[PDB]
Amino acid sequence: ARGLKKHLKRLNAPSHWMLDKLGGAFAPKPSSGPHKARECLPLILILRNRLKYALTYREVQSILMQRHIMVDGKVRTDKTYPAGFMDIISIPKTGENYRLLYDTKGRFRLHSVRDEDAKFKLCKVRSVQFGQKGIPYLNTYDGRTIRYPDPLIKANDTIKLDLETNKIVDFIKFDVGNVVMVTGGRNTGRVGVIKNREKHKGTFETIHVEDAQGHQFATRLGNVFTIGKGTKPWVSLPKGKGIKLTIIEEQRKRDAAAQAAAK
Amino acid sequence: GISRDSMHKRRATGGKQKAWRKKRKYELGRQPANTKLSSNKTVRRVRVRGGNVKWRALRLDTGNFSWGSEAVTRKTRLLDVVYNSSNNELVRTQTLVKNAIVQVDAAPFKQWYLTHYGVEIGKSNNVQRKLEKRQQGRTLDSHIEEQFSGGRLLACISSRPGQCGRADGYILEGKELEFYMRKLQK
Amino acid sequence: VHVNFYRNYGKTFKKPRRPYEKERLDAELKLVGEYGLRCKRELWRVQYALSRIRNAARHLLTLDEKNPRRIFEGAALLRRMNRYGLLAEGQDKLDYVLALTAENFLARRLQTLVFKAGMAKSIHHARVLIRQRHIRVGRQIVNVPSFMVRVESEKHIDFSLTSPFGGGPAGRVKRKNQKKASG
RNA sequence: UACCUGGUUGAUCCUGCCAGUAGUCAUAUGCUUGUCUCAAAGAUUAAGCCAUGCAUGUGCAAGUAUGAACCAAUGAACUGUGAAACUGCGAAUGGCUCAUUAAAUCAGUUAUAGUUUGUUUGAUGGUACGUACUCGGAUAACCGUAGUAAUUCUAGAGCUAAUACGUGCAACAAACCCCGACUGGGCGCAUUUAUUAGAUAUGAUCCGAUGAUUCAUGAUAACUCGACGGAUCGCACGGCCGCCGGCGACGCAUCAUUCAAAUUUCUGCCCUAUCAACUUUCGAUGGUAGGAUAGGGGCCUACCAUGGUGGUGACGGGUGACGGAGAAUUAGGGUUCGAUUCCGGAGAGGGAGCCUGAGAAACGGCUACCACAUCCAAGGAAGGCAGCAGGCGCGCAAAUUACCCAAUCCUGACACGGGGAGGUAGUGACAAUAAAUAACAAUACCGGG
RNA sequence: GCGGUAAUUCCAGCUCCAAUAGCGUAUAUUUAAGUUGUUGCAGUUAAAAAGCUCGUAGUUGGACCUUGGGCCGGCAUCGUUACUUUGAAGAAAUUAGAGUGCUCAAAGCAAGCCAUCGCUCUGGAUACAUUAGCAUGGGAUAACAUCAUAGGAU
RNA sequence: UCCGCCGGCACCUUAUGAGAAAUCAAAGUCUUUGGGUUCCGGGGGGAGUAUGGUCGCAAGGCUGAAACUUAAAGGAAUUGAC
RNA sequence: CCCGUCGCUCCUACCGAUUGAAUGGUCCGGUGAAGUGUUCGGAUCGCGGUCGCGAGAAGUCCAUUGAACCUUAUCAUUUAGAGGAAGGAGAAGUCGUAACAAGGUUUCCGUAGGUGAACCUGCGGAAGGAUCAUUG
Ligand SMILES: [K+]
Ligand SMILES: [K+]
Ligand SMILES: [K+]
Ligand SMILES: [K+]
Ligand SMILES: [Mg+2]
Ligand SMILES: [Mg+2]
Ligand SMILES: [Mg+2]
Ligand SMILES: [Mg+2]
Ligand SMILES: [Mg+2]
Ligand SMILES: [Mg+2]
Ligand SMILES: [Mg+2]
Ligand SMILES: [Mg+2]
Ligand SMILES: [Mg+2]
Ligand SMILES: [Mg+2]
Ligand SMILES: [Mg+2]
Ligand SMILES: [Mg+2]
Ligand SMILES: [Mg+2]
Ligand SMILES: [Mg+2]
Ligand SMILES: [Mg+2]
Ligand SMILES: [Mg+2]
Ligand SMILES: [Mg+2]
Ligand SMILES: [Mg+2]
Ligand SMILES: [Mg+2]
Ligand SMILES: [Mg+2]
Ligand SMILES: [Mg+2]
Ligand SMILES: [Mg+2]
Ligand SMILES: [Mg+2]
Ligand SMILES: [Mg+2]
Ligand SMILES: [Mg+2]
Ligand SMILES: [Mg+2]
Ligand SMILES: [Mg+2]
Ligand SMILES: [Mg+2]
Ligand SMILES: [Mg+2]
Ligand SMILES: [Mg+2]
Repeated sequence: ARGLKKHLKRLNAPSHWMLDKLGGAFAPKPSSGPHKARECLPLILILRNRLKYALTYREVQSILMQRHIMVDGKVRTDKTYPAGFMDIISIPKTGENYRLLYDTKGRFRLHSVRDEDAKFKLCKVRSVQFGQKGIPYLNTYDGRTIRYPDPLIKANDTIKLDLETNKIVDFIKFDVGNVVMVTGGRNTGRVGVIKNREKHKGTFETIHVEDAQGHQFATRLGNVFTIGKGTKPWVSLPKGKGIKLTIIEEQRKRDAAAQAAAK
Repeated sequence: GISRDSMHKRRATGGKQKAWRKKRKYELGRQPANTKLSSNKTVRRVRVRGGNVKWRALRLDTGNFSWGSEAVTRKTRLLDVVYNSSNNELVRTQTLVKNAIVQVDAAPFKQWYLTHYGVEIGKSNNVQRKLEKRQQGRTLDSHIEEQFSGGRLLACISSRPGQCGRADGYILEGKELEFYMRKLQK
Repeated sequence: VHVNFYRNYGKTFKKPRRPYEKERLDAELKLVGEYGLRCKRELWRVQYALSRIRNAARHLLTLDEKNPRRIFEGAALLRRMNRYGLLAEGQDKLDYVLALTAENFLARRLQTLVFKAGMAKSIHHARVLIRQRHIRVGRQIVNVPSFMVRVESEKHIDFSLTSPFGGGPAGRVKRKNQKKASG
């Protein structure tokens, strides 16, 4: 009340952190970092609860202190560091370069990308204005800021950003006909192609997207993330990429029963 | 202490509002600086929210005043306070606040005018070949020029002395000046 | 805070509105008598579960046929019924499940199936044998007479390996008698 | 399970209530109680009062070791660990309670183009010049003289450090703006003020952003007695003839981000008219100019105007009223409840004022008054369980002065310390789940096909 | 309502009944209660039409205006709402609900399988969530002023 | 005198209507429940009482409780008795 | 069947002389701690050149926030009270018979007066009347 809060109750944790209700009174509060602490997956919830590498809040530390975790091309030790979207969690030694992608149910998935594809990432772009001494800068959506950007780059764009030599390799503008993945709300994790953008003077830029399998859905100007030019994404999607409503999930379970086992 | 809450005020319906909490620090107030025009300058540092610093000027004698028409800013000493829009006892007490009319000596401005326009009021070839160019458009208001002989120019304070610790301002000209002259003449 | 407070919990029987009625009392006593129960609670909880299922089915049947929030849970309810041996293969509609009754549920209890499988001399002997750890479903010992068996496990009920009735060593009574006869 | 039954009569049909019927994560109580699992537990009355013990400290290779410390060594500064102490950081989170509070808190939904933000992540630091191979004075631990009945009460003396404190080279530029020698001053970044560019949308002709800005930003003139612009630490040793050099730690400033707060838009709350007018000279509603604030604003001051709300219930009163998510019962509609573990607010006996700090009007911080209450050598000194456990009291009404950081997480200089947060055992018929107290045969007796 | 010398009702024995490791009692309140009635009560005689009329606010207000028509990146500047459809944003927990043989259950979000130096990318679904706010389509039914000094449209 | 129309005070017969019934052509068109609107009742007493407010010269009028007590009070019709 | 006065007992509430009593709250007024900012002040300390600069405690002045106490008034809650008086209950009663039959004077409303009590009477009204009716 008189200041900041350093505790996060388990029942107050974000939903995509599927945490057992009777597992404790507290959840790991995400540290300050590049991502918004509600759309992030802390490292504690990576070496635990997603991989069986660590078993407690004592071996996550025991393997972070060995400097074994390299997120976004940099060794990180803070166990509650907020890896939030498409961050390259590159585990050295064993080589587990993982892109944090959005499951069709709003979850977080560690898509195992190849090593040479793990040397870059992509970032969404916030406003672009003039800095001190009249030097334009980028100010992406994951805390990153890049000075001297190419003048074609504008707001809401996406940039393919290198890691070892941090410079913009190329970029995709925000326009209709581009692959887009939704990263917020109920439509999280659904890829599609923008059909038209509707503009309301004052607020609420609404984007209408067409799914590959024929479905259509709308969302805000936020929560969307351009992925690739035209209809070809620049990254490997985890699987499915379609909403897959409950009935067809039941059908998949049925055919899994009727095949494979089939007995 | 002094607070800025609406807690003690009354509703727009004229009904008394009760109290459900104590006073809070983040809504405090402080005593006014009550800056004075005096020769013994004194400015005291204040520590404000966030750890930043406010400069509370208790006494000032000089200032940074700008002639907008010629766009020249000079440091000069204030001589008197002649008008105060809000309170008529703030000129009797000679209190430096924003929008308070003051008088500043014209010596720096006379010196700049002489060395720039080549004209005194109140070298081989380049300087003379450039001086008449500035003398071609040289024009001054009669009310502006009549104060150089007197040695003091009417001016207005645009800074907040109790906040920035300084008294800067601009020289009164045009439609402003006579409006105050008709208020200062008697 | 106490984290244990977050565990959900509920009640399973309801008790009747009118406590003293002759016809209802005789009906309940009749059912208890040949289904080998212990009290009216063992039957009231079955009534409660059946009432919940019937209410769900009735709510589903009120919706339009082309409503997915009818198709999905209609399929789920019929799947559960066909899984627990309640609805026959000739009753694959949401209307038949509204016609279910308490004896359908009581016929699927482990005690009832043990009695009807010829392993027990009477439905009370079945309950006694169940509570004495003599019966295993599949490979798992069960000592709960209310265990509702499924169709796929109906062919695996058998006396346990540890049981003297399923190939175990003699109980303490027989061993005591052998000790007495030894000397 | 969308349900009724008894009672007015000599008897009848009604209105109508009394009584009966079932539930309550709803509290007492009474009798009884074998097993398994799961669990509330001094809220109601007194936010009444507290003996006692604990609940917040913290050290990495990497700020400061000479313990007259330990473990090893054998002319060198130290060159292993390290108690104490200085320095830094934290103690504004968590925990507890519901007294005040009825468009007020609060919920959904807005805004900051009206602001502050330690920290985390990314980027960015040319102007000091008017000993830099590295400046100065103290001080703690230590040691020894003490005072007092007394306390992490207190005074002198002698030593010695810094990433403490205080000074000071800031090391080496360019461009530009002004005053100017006939054919020199300014200028890093920060602060304040003023002027000015930021276009339309000499042939060939650069220039961002919003729904919206004199906006982002640039140039100019000046201004400020400017806690700013590294006198800091660890590891590895190398390459060029003394020169140069890596990987890290901590620290200062600006911007963006994250963590947030503050203020704010619209709509929404229980009973009362035996509450119909309320507010305003002294702020009530609005305007102008200031002051103050991190910032908008009658938030405050001077002057001015007479406005603002109300049968669509203002104003006033009651609440055994914290608000919500939610709980019980539910054919549907509904009625009643919501102290309590999740979110928000408020409080630390009652009011008030404030220091430090990025963050407090903080009470396991201070200062004062009021009420209690504690030693005392009677000169003075120290207080805050609505934290955990426990005690008294109040009551119809509520458990151990136990164990532990093993789990969940948080905090610190930190892999390592600590955590009455939290977990574990104890009491527990609040509530709830499953479930023993006999099954079979023969014989005796008695029935039906 | 019972007990005034024959007590089916009190005090006890026997027998029997209901629930059963649970039952009784007191308060509070949900149902019962269509005895608070919007759904959905009543007002001649049972309690309940004002002595009567006028009257502002409130509530409620006649009819009338697209049908035949089959087919089946631009660029404006505009009557406003209620209603209805579709979408978005929407804390978890609780509730409903899919999967899952904790031995069953109340639960939990786990797990399952060849009999592996492992795999199923294992799963950790989905609804509802009044009203108010934002956006898309519809214009039937309704409310406002707009309606003949042309100061109208082109 | 006869016929017809509108408006009014009533009356007679009959439900196929309603109602506890008396009875009602409206007191009908009501579990097959909804045309608009005003007032007003919640078992019988205490009680139209206490007190406050307000109008009146007064008598009084309008508004109007609570503690407590009680298992009935009451409506229509029926058979007796008187 | 049934009504009221009077007599006895208990219970609840009301009026009530006492400028009642107590408790909590608010407005006004007086005193006003303590902190915060400001004015003056200068115990002392450091350095500089037998001369200046800097830091600075106690104290003091004004303003501000303002606890707390002391009177008046007012609001809200509980209660004492001599006396009066009202309801209800009680198996003890006294006095009559007002109502139910044409209740022996038909009954009942509004209003006014009167008397031991139910009640009586004057004026206007009603049938809930003991008359649905005199074209005679
Ligand atoms: K601190
Ligand atoms: K809100
Ligand atoms: K302000
Ligand atoms: K701090
Ligand atoms: Mg906006
Ligand atoms: Mg009852
Ligand atoms: Mg056992
Ligand atoms: Mg310390
Ligand atoms: Mg807290
Ligand atoms: Mg109130
Ligand atoms: Mg509001
Ligand atoms: Mg600008
Ligand atoms: Mg202002
Ligand atoms: Mg004023
Ligand atoms: Mg309260
Ligand atoms: Mg609450
Ligand atoms: Mg509690
Ligand atoms: Mg809370
Ligand atoms: Mg507080
Ligand atoms: Mg206390
Ligand atoms: Mg305090
Ligand atoms: Mg304490
Ligand atoms: Mg505290
Ligand atoms: Mg208890
Ligand atoms: Mg007898
Ligand atoms: Mg009724
Ligand atoms: Mg009557
Ligand atoms: Mg009547
Ligand atoms: Mg009438
Ligand atoms: Mg119409
Ligand atoms: Mg009544
Ligand atoms: Mg007669
Ligand atoms: Mg008589
Ligand atoms: Mg008579």
